[PDB]
Amino acid sequence: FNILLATDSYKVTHYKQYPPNTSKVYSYFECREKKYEETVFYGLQYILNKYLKGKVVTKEKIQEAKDVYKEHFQDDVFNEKGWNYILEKYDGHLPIEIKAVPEGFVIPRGNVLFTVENTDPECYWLTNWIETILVQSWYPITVATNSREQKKILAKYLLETSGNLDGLEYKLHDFGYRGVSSQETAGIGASAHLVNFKGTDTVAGLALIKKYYGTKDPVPGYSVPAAEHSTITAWGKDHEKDAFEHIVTQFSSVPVSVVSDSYDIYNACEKIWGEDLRHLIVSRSTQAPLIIRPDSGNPLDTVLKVLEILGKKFPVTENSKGYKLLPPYLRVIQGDGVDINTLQEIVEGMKQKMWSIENIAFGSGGGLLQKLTRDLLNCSFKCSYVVTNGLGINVFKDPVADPNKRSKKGRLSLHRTPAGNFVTLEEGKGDLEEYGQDLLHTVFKNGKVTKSYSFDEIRKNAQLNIEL
Amino acid sequence: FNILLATDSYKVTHYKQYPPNTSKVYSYFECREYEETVFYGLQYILNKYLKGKVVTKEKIQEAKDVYKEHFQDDVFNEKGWNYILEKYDGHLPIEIKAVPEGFVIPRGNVLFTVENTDPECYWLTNWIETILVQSWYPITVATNSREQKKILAKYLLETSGNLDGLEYKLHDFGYRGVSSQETAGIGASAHLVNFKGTDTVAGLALIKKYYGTKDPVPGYSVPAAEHSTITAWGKDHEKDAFEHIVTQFSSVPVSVVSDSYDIYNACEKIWGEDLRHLIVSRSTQAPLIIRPDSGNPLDTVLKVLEILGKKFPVTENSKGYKLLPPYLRVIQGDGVDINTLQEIVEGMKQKMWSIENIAFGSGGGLLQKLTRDLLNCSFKCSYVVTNGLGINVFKDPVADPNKRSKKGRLSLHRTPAGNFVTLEEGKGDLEEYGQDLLHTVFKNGKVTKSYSFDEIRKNAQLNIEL
Ligand SMILES: COc1ccc(CN(CC[C@@]2(C(C)C)CCOC(C)(C)C2)C(=O)c2ccco2)cc1
Ligand SMILES: COc1ccc(CN(CC[C@@]2(C(C)C)CCOC(C)(C)C2)C(=O)c2ccco2)cc1
Ligand SMILES: NC(=O)c1cccnc1
Ligand SMILES: NC(=O)c1cccnc1
Ligand SMILES: [Cl-]
Ligand SMILES: [Cl-]
Ligand SMILES: [Cl-]
Repeated sequence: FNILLATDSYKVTHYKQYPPNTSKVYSYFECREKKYEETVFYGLQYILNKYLKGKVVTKEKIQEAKDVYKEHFQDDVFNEKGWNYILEKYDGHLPIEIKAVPEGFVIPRGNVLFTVENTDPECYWLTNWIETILVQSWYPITVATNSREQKKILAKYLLETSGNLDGLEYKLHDFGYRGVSSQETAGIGASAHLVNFKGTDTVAGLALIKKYYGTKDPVPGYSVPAAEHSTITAWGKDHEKDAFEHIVTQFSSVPVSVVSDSYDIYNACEKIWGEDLRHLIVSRSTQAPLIIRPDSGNPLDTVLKVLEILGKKFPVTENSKGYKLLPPYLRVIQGDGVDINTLQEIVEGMKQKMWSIENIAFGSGGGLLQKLTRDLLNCSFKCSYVVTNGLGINVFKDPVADPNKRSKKGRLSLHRTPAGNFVTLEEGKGDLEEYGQDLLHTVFKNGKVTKSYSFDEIRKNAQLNIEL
Repeated sequence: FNILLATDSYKVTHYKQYPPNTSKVYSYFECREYEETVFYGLQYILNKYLKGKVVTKEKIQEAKDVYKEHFQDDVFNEKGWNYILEKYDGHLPIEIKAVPEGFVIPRGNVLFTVENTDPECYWLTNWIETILVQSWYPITVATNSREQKKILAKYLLETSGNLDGLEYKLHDFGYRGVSSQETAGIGASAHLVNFKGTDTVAGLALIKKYYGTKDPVPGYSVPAAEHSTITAWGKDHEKDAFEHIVTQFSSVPVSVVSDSYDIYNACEKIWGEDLRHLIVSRSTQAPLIIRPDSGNPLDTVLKVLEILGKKFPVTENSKGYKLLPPYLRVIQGDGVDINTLQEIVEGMKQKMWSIENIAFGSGGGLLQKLTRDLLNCSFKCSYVVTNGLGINVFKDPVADPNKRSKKGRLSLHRTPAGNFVTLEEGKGDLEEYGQDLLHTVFKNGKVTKSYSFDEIRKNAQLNIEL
């Protein structure tokens, strides 16, 4: 990886555009106000460690960048002297200070999350060079936030239909490995989901957490044996029952998920599980349920009909809240068409039909890890303060046609209000000490990571109020 | 990277689930029934992740240790992975056949097939589904970028009478707006199949390493301002910022974001009056490109053109459309996706503005606002051999006929009328439809056929270009 080639092309030309005698450029990241009222701050530590810390500049990396940019711009605009200064003066360590809110912190929209400034006047251009790399923090923030918003929905309906939150942390499983844009995205997004939940098939998340964050536990996430269409259909259309019997016999003493919609989900539930193989299900341990997996049709209609079928073939109980409960050897996972909108529709539809949320778990792939943009929380990096000719200037944009794109002015700090909420103070007003100490911590300075969070601390920070 | 840790967790358990006496699992990828897709990106995945010695003793032990904790159970196929290590020096006993990269193929056609070449590794075909299915992303970026090229080509031809500058009309602004550094490189490279303009530098190194071009680089950019380089001058000094930037870049094209405070003021009073002398003096090879970046994308473009048309000498081209002087152009780089791009060029045509006047920048719309569901990219088992007998295999869910999968051994053919057909159930072997367009690209740990980026661009050309 070469940080000289890890920026938007136009940033190569910016050192020539700032006012002459600029010694400081100070910038900040926020999830701008435009429901998603609060965001989980997660993922900066990965970026600091993988891309920004240590000797990130070499003679070879400067020459490679110079040669690429000569052809890319058909011109010599690359700041070879600027990058040589960092190599010679700081042994290729970035003279940058980053201050950040602690990872896992849940912060309302429109608040400073991190700030970036140069620590050497010669490197005024370096602050916004690394905008592109740092702004990619939008992705883990947005995955972690969207995953937590789904946990809030599941927690509300599980508490209402069961009276407790038992099994909440296994109710939204990451199915998204095949449905993301790259191996690197898979690791980052799966790790962001595991801030809120413990169930993942995106194995890439485990190694990222272990290398960059750390857990007391051997692994941060768990899975179970499960079928796919290929392991059912390989037996032939007329032998679906033989596939089912083989798979539940192979996994007789652990939980096993079996996709049941290869030909006819309703037939599979009522005739194959419900009659032909019923003797192999009712014998199973509470620690080894069969989880029936529909994977096609209208998500709500399919879940309700599957539960109606299973409710007639298996002994249903009524829990202490008056909701119906399958026997403990039998559960359902809906792994198709799940996003934050359909998840809400399904748990509401189950509640209206008196089915406990105890009965169901969700799998989400594209909806969880891919169907998200930087526009969802309006993640944005802007210059708010410069020093030119030794004089500090509060700087901002304020486009006439979009007040939502107005940026904050001057040196920023994050504070608790007297009522215990968050406020971002602008124009250096944090210095007045009317709001106590700045909640941002220096996490990066002059090529070193200076403060860091375990994955266990991030999980505690990101807990729901209902969990607390 | 450890390929034993690069699958969906459940695939770790599938070797126990296949019918006993299964010697072959044969699987295919299609974009299930955006009427045609650009096949691009498989060669990246083959080289980066699948080729050479991908299994070691250390990688087997590491997978075993992770899976023991992940499943709280010993289900990992240590024996199967150790067999590949000892028998084949850790080279995957897999054969992949693929349509050539850059080929534009209608929906619902086989694009590549995967099968095991050793009966012991029946389980390996679908192990690598997860890695291979990520080809959805470069296919979808390349396809969506090409569909935007079709819209731009149509309106440029109608309003100008030619396609000059088409290849610079959709610029990649997406580096900050994608999920990772790796996604940036793959997505940017997929866009460059169709266009030559990118700020996503990561695409250049990917193309050089995995595909190659005759030209030094596949993609180009221009000096351009950002809000930081304008706003740093202070609110009262926007004119000083513009003057400094166009003077620093007097001899090359320069893009200047003009909406920091008031885009309409900047166009009419700063560019249009105060600094007009620095603009009308510029070369045809060194235009000012004014960049709005806020408000309604269509309304803002139309009002910016109306303003510039009243301050600068406009001509009428041979098609009757209004053309700014050659030293002055516009780039709309905010809120651009395939839907709004169409709205903007249609709105310009109705107001008699040539598409010659404008280029588009697209970030999230181009590289991030896409899913595997857009072209229904999907990998399914179509054929197995069990007890030495070949069986046609498929799914056909009662509640969704759109998820019905193809049966048996597949081949891709030209029809008599020059279209495409996928033959099922091994009917390619009858040879009624000429040569299979699938070629072996990977066999037993070796990439057997490669394409240059130059070949891929040729294959993905528009009809209007031909
Ligand atoms: C990938 O497929 C999945 C994933 C998660 C679930 C939810 N699970 C399994 C939970 C456990 C882990 C290892 C996933 C943890 C708690 O107790 C156990 C039952 C012993 C195992 C369920 O039992 C379930 C499904 C629907 C409602 O409840 C079901 C299927
Ligand atoms: C990133 O900002 C951009 C990118 C591309 C454009 C389009 N360009 C510049 C094209 C060239 C660049 C991309 C190397 C190639 C052709 O010849 C030149 C005019 C000399 C230069 C334009 O001139 C333009 C904008 C709107 C309509 O036309 C404009 C702004
Ligand atoms: N474990 C599963 O059922 C699963 C995993 C990934 C994608 N689809 C389903
Ligand atoms: N060159 C540009 O104007 C640009 C690049 C990346 C993102 N936004 C704008
Ligand atoms: Cl599946
Ligand atoms: Cl080895
Ligand atoms: Cl910008």
